[PDB]
Amino acid sequence: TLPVKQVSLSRKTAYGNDWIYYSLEKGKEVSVSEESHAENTDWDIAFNRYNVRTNSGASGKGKGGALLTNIKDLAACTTVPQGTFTVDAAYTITAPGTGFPPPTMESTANEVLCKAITFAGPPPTYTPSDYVFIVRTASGKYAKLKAKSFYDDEGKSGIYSFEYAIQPDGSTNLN
Repeated sequence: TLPVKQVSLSRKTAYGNDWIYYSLEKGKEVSVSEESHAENTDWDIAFNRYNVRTNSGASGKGKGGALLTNIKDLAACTTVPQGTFTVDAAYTITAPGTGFPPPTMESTANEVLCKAITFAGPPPTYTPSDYVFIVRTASGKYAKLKAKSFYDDEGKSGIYSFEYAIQPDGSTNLN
């Protein structure tokens, strides 16, 4: 069976285009300039608050994308289900600065993975999806991924946690 990696991002992001770039293939945060991200295949997924990009569509030149499954157990996801992968397109994010309602800006992100964590409040509550997502990497490999938490170890919000397994052989076999 493929190994399952637990990931907690290294920091909370600012609002605006402060993205943490991650290689699912290599299992690490990667240095990727915001200026050049859309011409850079060193990243598979990227996080700004609980917004998520793939290396696809409006976000990048890769073969990336995402698919929501109706499977809840990562272990029970053994293959990529039938369905069209969603690629990245224009997405509204919180922008830097004072004011309520908060200032926003047009960015790019993935409609499927942006729902991997949902907010309700008060009190401020960040809820990971029960579901497995398929993530397609910049090279087009298939991974199975779940959101875990938006809370640090004190229970304060800002840190995106997830778990995934990646099939390095390029197949849709995710056992």
